[PDB]
Parts: sequence; structure tokens; C-alpha cells
Amino acid sequence: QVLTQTPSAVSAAVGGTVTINCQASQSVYSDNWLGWYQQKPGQPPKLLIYAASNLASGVPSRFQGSGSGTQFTLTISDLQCDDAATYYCAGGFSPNWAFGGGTGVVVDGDPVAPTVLIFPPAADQVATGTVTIVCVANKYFPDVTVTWEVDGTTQTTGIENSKTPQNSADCTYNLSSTLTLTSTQYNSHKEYTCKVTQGTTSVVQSFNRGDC
Amino acid sequence: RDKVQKEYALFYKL
Amino acid sequence: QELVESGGGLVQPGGSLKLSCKASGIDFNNCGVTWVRQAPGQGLEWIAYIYTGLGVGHYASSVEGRFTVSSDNAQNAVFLQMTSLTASDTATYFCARDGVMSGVEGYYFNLWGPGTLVTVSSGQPKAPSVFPLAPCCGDTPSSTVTLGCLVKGYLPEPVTVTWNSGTLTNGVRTFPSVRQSSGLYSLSSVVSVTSSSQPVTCNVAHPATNTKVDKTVAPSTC
Repeated sequence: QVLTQTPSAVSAAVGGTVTINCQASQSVYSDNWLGWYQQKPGQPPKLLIYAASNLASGVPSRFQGSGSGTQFTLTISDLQCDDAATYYCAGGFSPNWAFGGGTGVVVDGDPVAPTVLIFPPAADQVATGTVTIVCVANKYFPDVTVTWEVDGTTQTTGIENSKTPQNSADCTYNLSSTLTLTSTQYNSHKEYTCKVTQGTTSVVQSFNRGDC
Repeated sequence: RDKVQKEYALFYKL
Repeated sequence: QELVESGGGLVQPGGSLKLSCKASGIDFNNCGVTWVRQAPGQGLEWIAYIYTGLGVGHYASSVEGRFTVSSDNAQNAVFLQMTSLTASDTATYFCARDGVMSGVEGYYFNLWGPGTLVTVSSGQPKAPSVFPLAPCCGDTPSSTVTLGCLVKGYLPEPVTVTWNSGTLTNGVRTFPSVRQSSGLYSLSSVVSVTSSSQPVTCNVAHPATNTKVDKTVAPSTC
């Protein structure tokens, strides 16, 4: 069996409405064997709708299930930040189940400007011949962009970012940017800057090698 | 096995 | 009312590995126990099923003949024996229990476990190198302050980070790991605390290499 899900990702604002279509390659055993699971990063899935259209115990009324046979639809109303996650349709076909490909739901909330923290390498990092500078963007929404500057020179390599899931309460993000380079290069400079731009607004946080 | 239990058994084939 | 799966870890291509799913609050008497794996950054995949009632097991085509679901009721727990493994089998394996609810809702996976991560590859394990994350010694502080720890250069992911042996959890931000070019992973974890006379330490654990590191993060680089 195959439950083709559409769309694969959707971006909706707080209070809006999102629709997820689940097309099955063949009729399920019966409408009593089609459910929707909500999964957030690092957590196990959670039953949301059972019997194709029955609200699971403890699920808010914002979620509605509809369909039958092979075409099913999930509808999320009054979209909240707590609904930020990935949704899967699972259909039973007698002996086995089948999960859809999943649909990531991103929730647009109130914009928030981020705060930036820069962390110089620990005292015992240069000893290993490798230095990793860490920069964090705290509590923010509309995705940001990070640029590393070493003595006014923009870095183009040795940068890798990681973003946390959206906060269940305010949709906000949290990002960490790390700049790794040779200990010989870390000592050939002094000013290390982390700039986080949110559109056309920038937040800068720097440190001088001769002070930490 | 009642109604809810037979469809379950018939489903997984018990 | 709880479930825990154990047995995950690094394994070579072709080797075997037996996973277990133990209950702690309920029993596996006359109910279905399902296994669902999820590759890193991928979707859910139904693999196997077993009914503890009369030991009826079902397996997906991807694991046809290579895996085996067991239900040794001694110390109520279900098992999953994996024979010839491959890289594609790398994923987080969950176990779910049905019948917990009443009515038709009982057909579905009501109770889930946290999941156990299995890594299939020939790479050699390597413990991480925890480094402190504190503001430069020449920065303006205040009533609070953000400290963290850097965990880089480690193979088989499953790394658990905590603060103060799990007592300091409010305001903890552990970012997702990132597989670097050299194949080694690395992550960071920062925490916001009110400055005082309390020991702020990060407890880094790497079950793959059986290592536990505790790095007392100083409030400054001095």
C-alpha cells in the first residue's frame, strides 16, 4: 500500500487554516482503520484523529478528519504555535499499516527580534589545533541569516548552523552558528564578529581574542 | 469477542 | 502507563541486534505491540506487529524474513530480533501498544516509547570532546547569564546532555546535532541561569563509547 500525502510542507499563520490530503494506493480495510498522528522533533508520534473522522481523546476541536475509502483529508483550524509539527496519515489494510510521507506544518506567529550571544573558544581548544567559535540567536521568528566576520573579512567556509523546533507558545526559533578554523588562523586575528540579520535589521556581538 | 473485537481479530487475522 | 525500548547502538553491516520493549505501568496481556522505525530526518515506517494474546506476528516487506518479533511475557516486554542488517535499517525504532483506549480508538497506537536509535555502519566509535561555553571575560553581565557546552567529534549520535545532573532544566536549549564533513557529529547546549553560588555543570553521556563527562562551566573565559 501507499498513502501519498500532499502537501509535503505548508506554511500558515496563527489562527489560519491548513489542509493536508492523504491519497491511498488502495482502499483501506474500512474507515475505522485510518488515523492521523502528530509528531514533534525528538518525540514519539501522537494519535490525533481515529476512525478517519473521530477526534481522539484529549485532542482539541481545531483538528477535523474527513474522507473514506482511499481519499482522506486533515483540517487544522485556528492554527496555533503548539500545532507546529509533522503530521502523518496511517491506514490499516488488514495485516499491515501504512504511513504517509508526512507533512511539515510551520506556524507563522508574531515577529520577534533575536538576541545574539557569542562564545569564544575555551582555554583548552587551541591546544587541540582546532577552534570552534559558537554563536547563538535566541528567541526569534522570521528566519535569520548569520554572517561571520574576522577582522572585517566575511568568512565563507567552516560555518554550520542548527535550528531548534518552534516554541510551542510563541512559534519562536533558536539557532546556533559555529565557526571552526585552524588554531594557526585563530591566532592570526583578533576581532571575531557574529552578525544575525532579520531582513534588513542586524544584531552584532563580537569579542577580542586578547581579552578572553 | 464483540463487534469491536471481531473486526480487530479479522483485521490482524487472529 | 510507560514504555521503554533498549538495545540500540552501533552495529556493522550484516550483523544482528535484538531490541526490547518493556512496560512500566501496564501489561502486554491480550493486546497488540507494534514497531515503527524512523530514519534520521525521514518519515515513519511500519515494520512489524505482534499480538501478545496468541503470539501472532506480522512483518513489513522491508524486513521480510530478516527480523523477528518476540513476546516473552516474562517481565512483560516485547522483543525485535534483527538478523542481516543494512545501512537502510539505520533509524529510531519505536514500540507502540494498542487497546489502551476504549472502543475503536483502541485499534490505533495509543502508548508509545521514547524510541531507541540503531546505527548501521562500519565507522569506529569515538567519544566527544566537551568544551565550555562562557562569555568572553570582558563582557557586561547582569542578574542572569547564559552558559553552555560544546560536544563535537563523536560517532554514533545518541548523546544525552543535562545540567546539574538533571536538576536544572528550565531554560535549557540543546540544538540538533550536525553531521560534519568528517562524518563526526557535534552539537551544543546552553542554559540561562541567575548568577549565584550554584554549581553549573553539563553532564555529557555517550552510550556508544560508554563515557560520561562533566564540565563545570565557568561564568567567564578568565
